[PDB]
Amino acid sequence: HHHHMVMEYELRTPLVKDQILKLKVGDVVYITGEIFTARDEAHARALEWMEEGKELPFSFDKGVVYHCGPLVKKNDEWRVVSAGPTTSARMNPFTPKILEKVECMGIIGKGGMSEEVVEAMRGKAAYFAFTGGAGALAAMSIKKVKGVVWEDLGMPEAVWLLEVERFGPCIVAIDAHGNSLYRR
Repeated sequence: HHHHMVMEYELRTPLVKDQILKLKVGDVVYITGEIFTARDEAHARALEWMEEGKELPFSFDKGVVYHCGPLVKKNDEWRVVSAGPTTSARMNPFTPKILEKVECMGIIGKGGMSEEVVEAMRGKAAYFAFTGGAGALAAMSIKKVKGVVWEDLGMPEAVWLLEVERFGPCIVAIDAHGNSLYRR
């Protein structure tokens, strides 16, 4: 008699592990707090630094990474103009290693991730399928660019540190319990 309902969460960062574990595939999530962008080059450099024991200038632990190459303009401050998703599968080779040491984390992108990633997320992480449009209107939920690191990778590949309010919507598409909307 308990009907399945779609839950909506405004998840605050730094993430609370129990709130990640409560998520089910098909739930609606908005993010409020800090997120950072990273795609192919940043993940490659992160793995390189991690294996050499060099501290990263950001932290995956309790964080939300957005697979995104943003368009940013600089007036008095940096301003994000577009923040649309990139295809997450390109990050499949890097992501299990990154998940290894985190207590919990969240990942936003499009198209989903491999079964290796699904397994690596068990008990610790979720994947949020971005469903907030092309990226221009979504950028209006970004209130501040806190900073940028690894700018030498070029604007879309740099790691942008963003302060957001109700960034989304996203749909939980891989949970912390071995479920994936993308399976088969």
